[PDB]
Amino acid sequence: ATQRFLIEKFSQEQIGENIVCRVICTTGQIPIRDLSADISQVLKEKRSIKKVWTFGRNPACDYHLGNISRLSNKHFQILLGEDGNLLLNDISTNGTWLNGQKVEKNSNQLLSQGDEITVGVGVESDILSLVIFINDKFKQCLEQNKVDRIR
Amino acid sequence: KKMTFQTPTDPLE
Repeated sequence: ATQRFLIEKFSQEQIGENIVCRVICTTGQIPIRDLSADISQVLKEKRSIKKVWTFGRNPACDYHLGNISRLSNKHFQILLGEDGNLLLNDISTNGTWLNGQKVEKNSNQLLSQGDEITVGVGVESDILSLVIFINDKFKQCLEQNKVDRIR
Repeated sequence: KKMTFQTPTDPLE
């Protein structure tokens, strides 16, 4: 009797097993991508950063943008580590914006829930906005599993 | 040579 089994499929695949965060463009320019990092690697690393994403118009960049001259090859970068939270690192030639407020380039910032990054500032019609989606599931694993001292 | 720029960086520092 697989009566219960049928219910298991109801919940479907649980998101947040490795997928750190997801970037979604609100202005409709760049295709939504999924950023992820392995938990084992994060827990194993007790120094420096674990995994960082590079975004821009470059096909190398962990994030492929549309084609904005105002933006650089790797306009912005996202780093995950420290303790468990997320960090946002701007790396554009023109600058990276957060909700209209320009942040310090190549600087680490505490990520925000459903936050948004604006880029290509200079001309009213040459600005592009992006949205960062973070899953609480990922945070649950980190909290449920503390580094060192196993219970 | 003569071509168009790639990344128009706003004059600033």
